[PDB]
Amino acid sequence: STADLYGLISFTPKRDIHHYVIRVDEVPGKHFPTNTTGNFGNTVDFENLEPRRKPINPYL
Amino acid sequence: NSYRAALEAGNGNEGGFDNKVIKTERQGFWEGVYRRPLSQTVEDLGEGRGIITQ
Amino acid sequence: METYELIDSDPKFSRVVRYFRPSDYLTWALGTIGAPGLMVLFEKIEPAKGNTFKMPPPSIMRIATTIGFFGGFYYAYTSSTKRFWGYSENAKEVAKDRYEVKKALSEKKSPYGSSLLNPYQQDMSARNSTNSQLLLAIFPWFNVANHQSHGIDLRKYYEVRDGEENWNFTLPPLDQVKDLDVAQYKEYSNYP
Amino acid sequence: MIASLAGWGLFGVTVRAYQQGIRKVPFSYYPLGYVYSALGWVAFGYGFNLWTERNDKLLEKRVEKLKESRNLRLS
Amino acid sequence: MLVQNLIIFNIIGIVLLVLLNNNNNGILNKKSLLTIKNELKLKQIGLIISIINILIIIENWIGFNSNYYGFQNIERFLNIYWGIDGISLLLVLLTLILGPIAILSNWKNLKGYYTYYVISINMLVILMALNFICLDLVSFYILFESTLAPLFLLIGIYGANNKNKAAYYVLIYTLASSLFMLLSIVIYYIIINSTDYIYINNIILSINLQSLLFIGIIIGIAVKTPLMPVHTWLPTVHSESPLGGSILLAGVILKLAIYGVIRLLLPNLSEISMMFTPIIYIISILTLIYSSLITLKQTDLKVIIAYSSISHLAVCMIGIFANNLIGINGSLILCLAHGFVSPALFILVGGILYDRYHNRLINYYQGLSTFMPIFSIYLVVFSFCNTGTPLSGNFVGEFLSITGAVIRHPIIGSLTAASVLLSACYQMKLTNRLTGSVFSQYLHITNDVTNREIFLLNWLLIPTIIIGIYPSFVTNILNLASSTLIYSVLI
Amino acid sequence: DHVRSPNVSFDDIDYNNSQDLHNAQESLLREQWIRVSALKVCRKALESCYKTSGPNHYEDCREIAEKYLNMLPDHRIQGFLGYQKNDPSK
Amino acid sequence: MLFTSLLLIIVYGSLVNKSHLLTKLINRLGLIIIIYTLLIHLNINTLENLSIGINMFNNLLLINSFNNTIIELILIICILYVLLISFNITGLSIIDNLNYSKRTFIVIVLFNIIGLTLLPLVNDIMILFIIIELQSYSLYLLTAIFNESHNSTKSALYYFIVGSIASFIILDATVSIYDDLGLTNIQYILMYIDKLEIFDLLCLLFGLFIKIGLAPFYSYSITIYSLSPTIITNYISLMPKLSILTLIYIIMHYINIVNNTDLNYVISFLILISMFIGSFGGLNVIRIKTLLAYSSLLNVSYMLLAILSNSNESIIAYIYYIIQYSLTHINIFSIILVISIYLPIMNNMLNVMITKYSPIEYINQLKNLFINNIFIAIALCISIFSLIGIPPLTGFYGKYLVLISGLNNGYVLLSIVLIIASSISTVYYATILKVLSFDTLSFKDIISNNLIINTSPENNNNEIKPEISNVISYVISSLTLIILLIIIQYENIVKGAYLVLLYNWV
Amino acid sequence: MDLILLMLVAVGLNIIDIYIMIEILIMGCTVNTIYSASLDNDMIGLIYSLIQIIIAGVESAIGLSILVNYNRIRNSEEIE
Ligand SMILES: CCCCCCCCCCCCCCCCCC(=O)OC[C@H](COP(=O)(O)OCCN)OC(=O)CCCCCCCCCCCCCCCCC
Ligand SMILES: CCCCCCCCCCCCCCCCCC(=O)OC[C@H](COP(=O)(O)OCCN)OC(=O)CCCCCCCCCCCCCCCCC
Ligand SMILES: CCCCCCCCCCCC(=O)OC[C@H](COP(=O)(O)OCC[N+](C)(C)C)OC(=O)CCCCCCCCCCC
Ligand SMILES: CCCCCCCCCCCC(=O)OC[C@H](COP(=O)(O)OCC[N+](C)(C)C)OC(=O)CCCCCCCCCCC
Ligand SMILES: CCCCCCCCCCCC(=O)OC[C@H](COP(=O)(O)OCC[N+](C)(C)C)OC(=O)CCCCCCCCCCC
Repeated sequence: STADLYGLISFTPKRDIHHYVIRVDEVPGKHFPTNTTGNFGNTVDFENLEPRRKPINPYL
Repeated sequence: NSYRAALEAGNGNEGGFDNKVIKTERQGFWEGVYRRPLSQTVEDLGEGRGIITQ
Repeated sequence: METYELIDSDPKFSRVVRYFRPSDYLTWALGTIGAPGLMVLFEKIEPAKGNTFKMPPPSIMRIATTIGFFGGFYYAYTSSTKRFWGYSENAKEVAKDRYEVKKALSEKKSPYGSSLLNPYQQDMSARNSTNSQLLLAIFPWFNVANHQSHGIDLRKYYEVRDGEENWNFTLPPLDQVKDLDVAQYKEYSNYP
Repeated sequence: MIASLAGWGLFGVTVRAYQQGIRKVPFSYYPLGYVYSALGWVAFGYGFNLWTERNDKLLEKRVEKLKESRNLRLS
Repeated sequence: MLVQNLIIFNIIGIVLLVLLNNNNNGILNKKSLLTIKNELKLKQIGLIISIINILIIIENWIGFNSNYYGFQNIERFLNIYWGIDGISLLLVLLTLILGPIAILSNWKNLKGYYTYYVISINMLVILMALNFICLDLVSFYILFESTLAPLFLLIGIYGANNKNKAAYYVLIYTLASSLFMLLSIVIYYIIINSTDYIYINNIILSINLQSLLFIGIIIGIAVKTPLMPVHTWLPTVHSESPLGGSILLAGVILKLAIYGVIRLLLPNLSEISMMFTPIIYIISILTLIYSSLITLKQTDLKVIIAYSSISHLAVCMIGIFANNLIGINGSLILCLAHGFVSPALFILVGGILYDRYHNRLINYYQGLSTFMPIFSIYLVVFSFCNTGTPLSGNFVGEFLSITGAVIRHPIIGSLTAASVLLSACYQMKLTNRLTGSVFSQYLHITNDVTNREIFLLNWLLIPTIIIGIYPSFVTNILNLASSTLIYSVLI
Repeated sequence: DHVRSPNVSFDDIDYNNSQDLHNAQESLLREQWIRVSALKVCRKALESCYKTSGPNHYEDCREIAEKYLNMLPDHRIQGFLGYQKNDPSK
Repeated sequence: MLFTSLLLIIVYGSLVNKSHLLTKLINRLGLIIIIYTLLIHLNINTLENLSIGINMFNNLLLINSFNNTIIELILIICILYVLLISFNITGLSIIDNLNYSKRTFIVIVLFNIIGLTLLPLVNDIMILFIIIELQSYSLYLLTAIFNESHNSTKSALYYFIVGSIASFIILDATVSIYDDLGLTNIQYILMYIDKLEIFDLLCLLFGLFIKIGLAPFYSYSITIYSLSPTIITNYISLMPKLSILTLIYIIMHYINIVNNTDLNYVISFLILISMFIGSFGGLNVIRIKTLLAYSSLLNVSYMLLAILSNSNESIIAYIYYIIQYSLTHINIFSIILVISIYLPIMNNMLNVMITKYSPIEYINQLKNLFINNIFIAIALCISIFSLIGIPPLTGFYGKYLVLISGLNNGYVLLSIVLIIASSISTVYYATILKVLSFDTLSFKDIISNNLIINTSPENNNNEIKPEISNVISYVISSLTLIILLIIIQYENIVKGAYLVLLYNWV
Repeated sequence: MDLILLMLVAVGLNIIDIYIMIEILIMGCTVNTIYSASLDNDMIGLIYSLIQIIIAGVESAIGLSILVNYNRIRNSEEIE
């Protein structure tokens, strides 16, 4: 059991350019200090925003 | 060739060991096994001083 | 983990102080008088001068109380905040929060309150003060604005839980409450 | 837990005893320093065994998520 | 509860000896009863405790089964599993017996700080005893290097003129080498996730990874037991170290390496041991031949015995690496036999002659049988025991080790017989010179052997003869345990 | 009293169950000391036969000595690690 | 808690008169401020809720269970440090009045603590370049606190110049990253981790390598530490490494996303050289502070091997190592500050000049410590033995855990070198232990009333007057047994290291 | 011809000259930032430049304060 416990914890899951953790919990640019709608390039609509990527708390 | 890179490719010992699955092909550098073919021991240790004969 | 109900991810300064349990004031009471005591106890452990006990100057007993006062408040402030975030027991607080939010909606007033800040500044003041208590030890910062990024769904104040049917509250739909996102952009989508 | 707390309480006494050797005084000097040290290190003892007991509840729950991840690789 | 009783008792004993002595430092001059008669009331406490530790192992001995396979008295203390098997029982038993004799050897030849000396000896004895009763590579290492802290300070504080030179040698040779063993212990903890003996005994590694592990561990063994060409630290240490240090160093500490071969190499690196066994024989046999020729051209009294111990520890390594029960059993008996004769010689050479005439040059002494007849009697007897006389326990170890080598490799293992001739040359040439011709003109006639010095020799001689005449007291215990290490497939 | 040998061949067990693997190691050992004892009895006959026969010991002890030399090479402790860590079928 | 009361102390400091009694009591208020900060921090911060990582202050600062622990470590070491100035260390006024003259000593410490704790939490380059300056400036001011001294001022001028160069190197890398991507926040940059020039993060570390004194930049750290007063060197040689090694680990965590092979070789070149210089450097030195300065370089070298490997075993190794080396460093510098009372007095040869700033400066000033105070010497020997690595002291597990992470990632060369440099270094740690005890019996019969401690008058000659202060002796005793008796709680403590997470999760 | 470390020749041979070189070097990082902020039409980069100017200003004061105290130390005899 002591060996099996350490085998799980000491494992390092591979991270590359495809999978890694980014702690960005929203999308910027919904409100700007002035001239909120500029060149009309801000295509992302916050009324119909798809659900974001929630972090996975391992202790819960 | 490091253990971590070998482990992430399935060359490690993450899932434990078993002794019914006897691999004819030589194991990897970092791999461990419970039991090994006798022919591999004869190739390494050589026949003689207690291997096969006395 | 010992999670609970998430009352307010960004509790307001006035609401954090309001929800101080009687134990929380006791903590503040200890810290305000603990600091003068700790200075005394230090002289007991080893005197500053000589080899005999000598009470520190009365002037130091005044400044130490000030440090303890502004020090003991934060222990109370942090204790109350953990009840809002859901890190601490909040059965007492959930009852109080739901009653006030329901009272706010029933009177056709916003749960959060009127604000002097344009919609951007409310959003800006959310990011500056949210979770600031995790650094409250290092330096203070508080959520003193009436913004709306409290990370909740207001429909959770519509359904009636156990022991709430007696309050006889009537709640209008969200599109008719003053000072809300859904009930503000009725003419121009750029301006409230 | 009284079995564990007594251990720390003895450890606190030994620190006070070892302190006297540093200060070059007989070990029977001001015996209250042993009681104060024992109470102090019991207080750290109580807050330590909680920290270890609290860890066990955290570690096992994280373990469960780790065994599932291992089974995916072991497949 | 062996380990739990053993550590706690000594820790209690250390505090007792700390409290009684260091309470009187204060501001007052040391007018105290305890230090009256050279701290006689604080030496006696230390001598009692070393005797008591012998009684602890005996309590667990009567329950020990000589027929059950595996580790016995398996106990978990300090999150470490402790077990005793056939081999660990005799080495722990031997280690604890040398406890009292180490203290009693320096009973009245120290200039001061007897309380520090006593505690240092006990810590060395207990840590050595605990080293044979662990159950993982990590715990093996911890008790394999913790001894450096008391041993480095014991030699420096209570040493000879060149103690500074020797204090570095024991500290750095046993750390710059055992570190190379830490690498191999760590590799096991990475690829297997545990260093427990039983867990790693059943795992086979690749042909290359066994060689890398064998080299890392053989490096830490070839230094701990002096093996050529990294043997150049023990003779310096033995010359400078005090009598208590020299007794423990060549009595138990150098046998840890022989036991280290049993735990760390034979079961878990079994295949690669057969590949390295021809290499070990070339290294060991040349160690035997060179360390016996080098001893001929020596001058220092205590250095002469120091190189003698190296030769009789080369025979142990030759026997243990044999792949048969004959070689393994004799190698272990010889370690037990050499655990009494070698400490005895340091009592004669560096504990009786040096304690009276205060010199270590073989040119002064000769013809000591004229006015020191009792000293000569034990000089001749312990000389013939140290050479492999049939009635001694050395012969049983030396015959079986030589016979065990011949079975493994009849050609090169024949050279192991050189120990029969070579051990006679350098040893008797010392005994012939020390007890020959007219009494030396450089030495005044002094007291003969006293009661204390007689006692040690009589209680270091009797176990040697008892094992020699009837070694079945030892062989029967080892026969089951030693049979596990053997690796061979016969079809 | 006299506890027997739990006959367990390695090929029947899975080494993961540590209690089983201990049995297969102990069983292989305890069947190797019985062969050594049977060697001693066989050699205990050769000594008695040789002395009593006298000059006839080349004919009255011929089979006993022949069997002893035939059984000598493999009637000795071989250990379990040899057969545990090797599979002869491969 | 820090910001609110630091301003209170600043205003209160100049209002009261300049007297060493009022300054010392004000220093104690510094201790109370730090203690409250720890209670307030521990109350609101937990490992369970910080595992994900919680953004703060418009995503400028990001805190997770890894940076959180080091903040708790930084505060605790500072609490023990302030006990050196808030209480008597020796007792004699001549040597202790140096700690009470400067009123703004504690104020500067509290400025640095705010800088120390926030540095691991930086999540934007704009706030990185600021927070590094708030900590960096506090070091230069601290080194120059004793402006009457000639060596202390020249230390700060030398420290200011090199630290400014390191700041410019750090600034230049952040501007280079900004020029390629146009973004500031580190989490935004992580999106473009595959398209920015990865070596610009190495140029960022080269700035941070200078500040912790890594070879070939080791030259100035040894000079600075050997010159500043012992009360100052105890803080500037340990604290900057606590709050920068953590930041280096977080950046290395990001860099290993791409796993650049060229970047590891360059850093391994620095790690390899540091062990050489940190081991062979201290063989021929006479100053104790210069020796411990080389010891600091070698133990920084060992830790950086764990940081470079950067796997799940690195967190366990780095967390344990940084805690144990910090307590040991406090223990040794606490002892060296106390054993200054046994110095002999003349009544000449070599004209050796000893100043009140560094009463213990040469190793041979530790002679006969086994005779004068045996219990202290054993504490010093135990601390020295830990750095050597004698098991089962805390030092042994530090190297055992670093080797596990180092070998797990394939650092076979550096692991073998780390061991050789561990053996070479043992020579100049044994020298300290040789000085203390090796001549005990040849000097057991000595007549010597010429110690510094003998100057104090005899108060009663009946009551037992301890030679050392209560508080400072108790800290040495508490830390000595932690190092020696860690074997009991090691399995539980390492379990506490398993729970520390830096975006491991699953 | 920078890989031959030519800039070291261009530095003066006093401590005050070293201080100047550092400020020139830090000023190089601000001009690059203003170059990057303006072309991208970004005002976040211009905030960074404002901070660099302000922060590098404080570092100048602390350096000269140390140097002035250091220089006063040599001529600190004050016998009359
Ligand atoms: C059997 C087991 C034994 C275990 C140890 C075995 C290896 C031991 C190696 C020792 C061999 C060399 C030591 C003795 C040679 C004498 C060296 C010397 O004295 O310097 C000679 C030369 C200048 O000559 P001079 O100064 O006049 O000295 C004359 C002395 N007769 O000056 C020189 O040539 C110096 C050469 C330049 C230094 C190069 C250093 C490169 C690294 C060397 C290894 C250090 C460890 C590196 C890794 C750890 C640190 C990262
Ligand atoms: C009109 C032209 C004007 C040009 C202005 C500059 C003039 C030249 C000045 C000296 C130039 C030397 C450096 C050259 C550029 C730096 C190296 C480089 O970038 O690579 C170029 C060259 C070959 O690179 P290449 O293989 O072609 O890369 C193609 C990959 N697809 O890489 C090389 O192989 C160059 C050889 C370098 C190796 C030997 C020198 C290194 C050892 C001494 C270094 C000095 C001490 C430094 C110590 C470091 C401090 C720790
Ligand atoms: C009730 C529960 C709390 C326990 C108390 C904790 C603080 C101690 C204050 C007691 C009063 C005091 O310090 O009194 C002073 C005494 C004795 O001083 P002395 O060395 O003989 O000096 C001479 C004094 N004469 C002249 C009276 C003889 O010092 C002590 O006892 C020292 C004990 C060290 C502190 C132990 C706590 C460690 C906690 C560890 C957590 C990490
Ligand atoms: C002159 C004097 C010289 C010295 C003499 C020797 C004195 C011996 C004292 C024995 C004490 C004793 O018995 O302590 C026993 C107690 C009780 O153990 P538990 O809580 O059940 O833990 C279970 C332990 N298992 C699982 C191994 C059984 O543990 C302690 O207190 C631990 C001691 C403190 C360790 C130091 C680290 C803690 C802080 C972390 C900093 C990183
Ligand atoms: C088996 C488990 C043991 C664990 C407990 C160990 C307790 C250590 C002693 C503490 C008390 C002390 O330091 O006291 C000092 C004692 C006694 O000195 P003395 O000669 O009587 O003093 C007399 C002074 N006069 C003459 C002025 C009156 O000497 C020692 O240092 C001996 C033991 C420790 C030496 C090596 C320590 C390094 C250990 C490294 C990791 C193993």
